[PDB]
Amino acid sequence: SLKQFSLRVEILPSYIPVRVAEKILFVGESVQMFENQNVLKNQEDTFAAELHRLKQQPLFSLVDFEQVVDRIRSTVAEHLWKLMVEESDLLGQLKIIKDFYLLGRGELFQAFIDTAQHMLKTPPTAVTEHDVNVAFQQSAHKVLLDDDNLLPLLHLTIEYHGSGWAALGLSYKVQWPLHILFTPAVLEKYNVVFKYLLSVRRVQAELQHCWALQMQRQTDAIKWRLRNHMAFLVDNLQYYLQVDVLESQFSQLLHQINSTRDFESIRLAHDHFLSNLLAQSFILLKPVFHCLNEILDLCHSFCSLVSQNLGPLDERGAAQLSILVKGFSRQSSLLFKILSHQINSDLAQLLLRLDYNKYYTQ
Amino acid sequence: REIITLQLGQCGNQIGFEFWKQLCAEHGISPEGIVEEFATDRKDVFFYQADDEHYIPRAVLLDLEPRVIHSILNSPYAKLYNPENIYLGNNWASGFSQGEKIHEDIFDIIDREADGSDSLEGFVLCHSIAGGTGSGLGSYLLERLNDRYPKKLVQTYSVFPNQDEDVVVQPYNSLLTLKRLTQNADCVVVLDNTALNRIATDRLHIQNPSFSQINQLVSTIMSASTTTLRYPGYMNNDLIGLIASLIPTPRLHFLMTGYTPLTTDKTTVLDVMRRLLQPKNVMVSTNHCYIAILNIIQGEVDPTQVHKSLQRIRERKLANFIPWGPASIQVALSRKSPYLPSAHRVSGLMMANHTSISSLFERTCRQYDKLRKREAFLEQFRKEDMFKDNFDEMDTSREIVQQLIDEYHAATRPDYISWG
Repeated sequence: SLKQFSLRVEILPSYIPVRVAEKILFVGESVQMFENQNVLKNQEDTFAAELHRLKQQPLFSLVDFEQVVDRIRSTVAEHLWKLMVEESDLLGQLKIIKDFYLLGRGELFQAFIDTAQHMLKTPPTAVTEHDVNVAFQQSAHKVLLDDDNLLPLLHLTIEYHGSGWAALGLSYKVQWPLHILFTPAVLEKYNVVFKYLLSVRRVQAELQHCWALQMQRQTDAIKWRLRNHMAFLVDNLQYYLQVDVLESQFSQLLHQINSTRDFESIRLAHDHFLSNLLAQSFILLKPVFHCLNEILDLCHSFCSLVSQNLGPLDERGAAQLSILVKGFSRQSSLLFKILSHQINSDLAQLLLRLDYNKYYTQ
Repeated sequence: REIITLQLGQCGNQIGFEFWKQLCAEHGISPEGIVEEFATDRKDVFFYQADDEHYIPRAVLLDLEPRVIHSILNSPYAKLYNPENIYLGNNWASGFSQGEKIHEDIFDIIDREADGSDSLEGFVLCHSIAGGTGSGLGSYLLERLNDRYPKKLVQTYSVFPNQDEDVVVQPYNSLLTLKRLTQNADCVVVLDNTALNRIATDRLHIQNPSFSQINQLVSTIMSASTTTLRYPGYMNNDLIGLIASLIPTPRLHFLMTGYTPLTTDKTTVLDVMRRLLQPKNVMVSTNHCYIAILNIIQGEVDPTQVHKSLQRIRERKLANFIPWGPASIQVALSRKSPYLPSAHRVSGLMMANHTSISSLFERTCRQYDKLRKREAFLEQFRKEDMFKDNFDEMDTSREIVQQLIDEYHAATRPDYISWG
C-alpha cells in the first residue's frame, strides 16, 4: 500500500482536472489504509445512490463531480483526524520528537555530552554503538526524572567504515497511524537538524570548561582569556539564535494542528513547521554553514590548547593562538558582513553583536 | 550541582538569614521547612531534600563572639535551617587568628554537607568586608577553600562598606581582605552601604534605621541574582554558564548591581531596560566604560519584543562602553513566582563588569595610604603585632590592589591585548 497506487496523467481525461482526481486519490488511499489492518457509517449505498443518480444524467457536469468527491473527501478526513489526534494523541508525540531530535531536553543532552565525552571523541568502530546507548541510558537516569516506558522508543545509531561524534544518528520508532505522517524521509530531515544542534551545544559546554580553568588559576593565561572570551561571544549568540526559532516555530506548529479538524491541515502544519525550522538554522545555505562550522572547529583546537596545561604555554601554541585570534577575527567579521528573505530573527540577531559595534568599528 | 552558602560574621549572618527567609516565602516552604499546602521550580540546587518535605537549605552559619546568632536561633525559622552546624575582635588579624584555631571543625562542617549532597559546585559567601570578626576569618576561610577544592569555584557577595567613613582600622581591614579576594576569589558581587543608603533616602524617608531596611534591598538583589538558577530556563541553567559572560578576566571579577523598579512595591521591556541603564537604578556609589553587561527580567514579558527591545536600547546607547572585551548585552528572562505579590508585573535586575568600581577600591586605598603614612592606627595590639611584626602583608596587599587598579584602567585603554 501507499505504492502501486498513483495517478496516470497520460490516461486522465482532459475535461476532468487534476485537482479533483487528487481528491479521488486521497479518499481512495485513506479508505485503503484504514480498510486493512482491521483483523464506517454506511453512506456506501447513499453515495452509490448519489453516483447512481449521477450515472443517469446524460451530460457530464464537472462541478457536480467536484462536489460529490469533496463531500466524500472531507468526511473521510474529518474522521481520520479524530482517530489520530484523540485516540493516538499527536501532541505528545511531537513533544517527544522536539525533546530529543531538536534538543528540547537540556538537562539530559548536556549530561550525555558530559558523561560520554571521551568515547564519542574516540573514532568509530563496531562496538561503539552499544557503548553510547548504555551511556545515554545512564544519562537518562543521571537526570533522574524518569517515568515508565518513554525510553524504548529511542536509541543511538553509530555507523563505522562508511571522531565518533560525526556518525551519531538518532532514530524513533513510530506507530502505525503516524506512519504516513512520519515517513523515513522526514525523520531523515530531522536527523540533520539533530547533528547540527548537538554540535553547537557541545562547543558551548567545553568552552566554559576553559573559562572555569582560566578563572581558578602570568601572561599567556590572560591572552587565552581574551581568546576564550572573544570566542565565547559569538558562540552563545549563535545558539541563542537557535533558541529563538525553536520557541517561535514550534508555537506556530501546535497552533495550526489545533486550528481545524481536517487531516489535511495537520499535514500542512508539519510542512510549514519544517520549512521554517530548516531555514532559520541556515543549513540549506552553503557558505554560511561552510564558515560557521570551522568557527566552532577552530574553537575546538583553541579549547584543547588551554586544556593542555595550567602552566603558561609558549611552546609553539602562542604562534598559532595569535594566528587563531586573527583568523577568528577575520571570519566572524566576514559573517557579520553577511548578516548585515530579510527575516526578523536573522537581521535582529546582528545588533546584539552591533550593540558594541565591536567588529564594525574594527 | 548543589550550592552551599558560607554565611559568616554578624552582618553576613544577618543577610544570609534574610536571604533564606525570602527564599522560604518565594518557594513553597513554611517557617518549619515543611512543604506548603497551598503550592515548578528547581529547588534541588539551593535546598536539601529531607524525606518529610523539610526543605532545609545548605546554610553554614559561623559565629565568632556571637550576639546576633542567638537572635537568629530564637526565630520561627530556626527549624527551617536545621543542619546543626553552628560552631562557637574588631580587627582583621584577630578574626584571622581566631579562625585558625577552629579551622578543622568548621572545615569538617563543610565536609559533612559536601558528602551529604549528591554533588557540590560553588561556595557562595555572605562576606562582610572590614566586618570585624567577619573580615579576617572570611579571608582565611577563602584561602582554605580553594586549596581543598581546586576544581571548585567561590562566589563572594561582598557588602563593601562605605558609610561616608565607627572602625578606625577599616581601611587596613578592607585592604587585607581585597588582596585575599583578588587572588583567591573566583567571583565577587559588590554592594555599597552608601549607595543603598542613598537609595533608601530616595525611595523612602528612612535614614536612622539604615542597616535594618537596607537588609531588604540587599536581599532582593541576592534573590533576583539567583532566580534564573532557582527556576528552569533555556540558557544559564547553571551558575558557571552564567558567571562566564560576566567575568572576562579573572582579576576584574567584581560585579555591579541595579534594579529597574527600585519601588517594586504594565511596563514593556524597552521601558525597563532603558530605566535600568540610568544611574539612579544603579546601586553602586579619563574615559570609563563597562566591560560586559547582562540583564535578567522576570514577569509578563512579550517574546517578539525582547529582540526589538535590545534593538531599541542599542539605538538609545544609554550605556557607554569601548572595552577590550567583545561581550555585548543580551536580553535574558526568568520566571516570576506565584503566591507572592506580582506588583510591578515586569521587574528586572542587571549585573555588569564596569570600571568605576576601581574608584571605590581606590577610595579605601587612599584612606589606607593616609592612615599608613600617619601610622595613627597600626593598632599595636599584641595580637596585631605578634601576628604581623613586619606589617608587610599590608604592603603586599597594597601592591596587589594597585595592580588591580592599574588593570582596570588598562582595561579602559585600547590595548588590554598587551600587558595588564
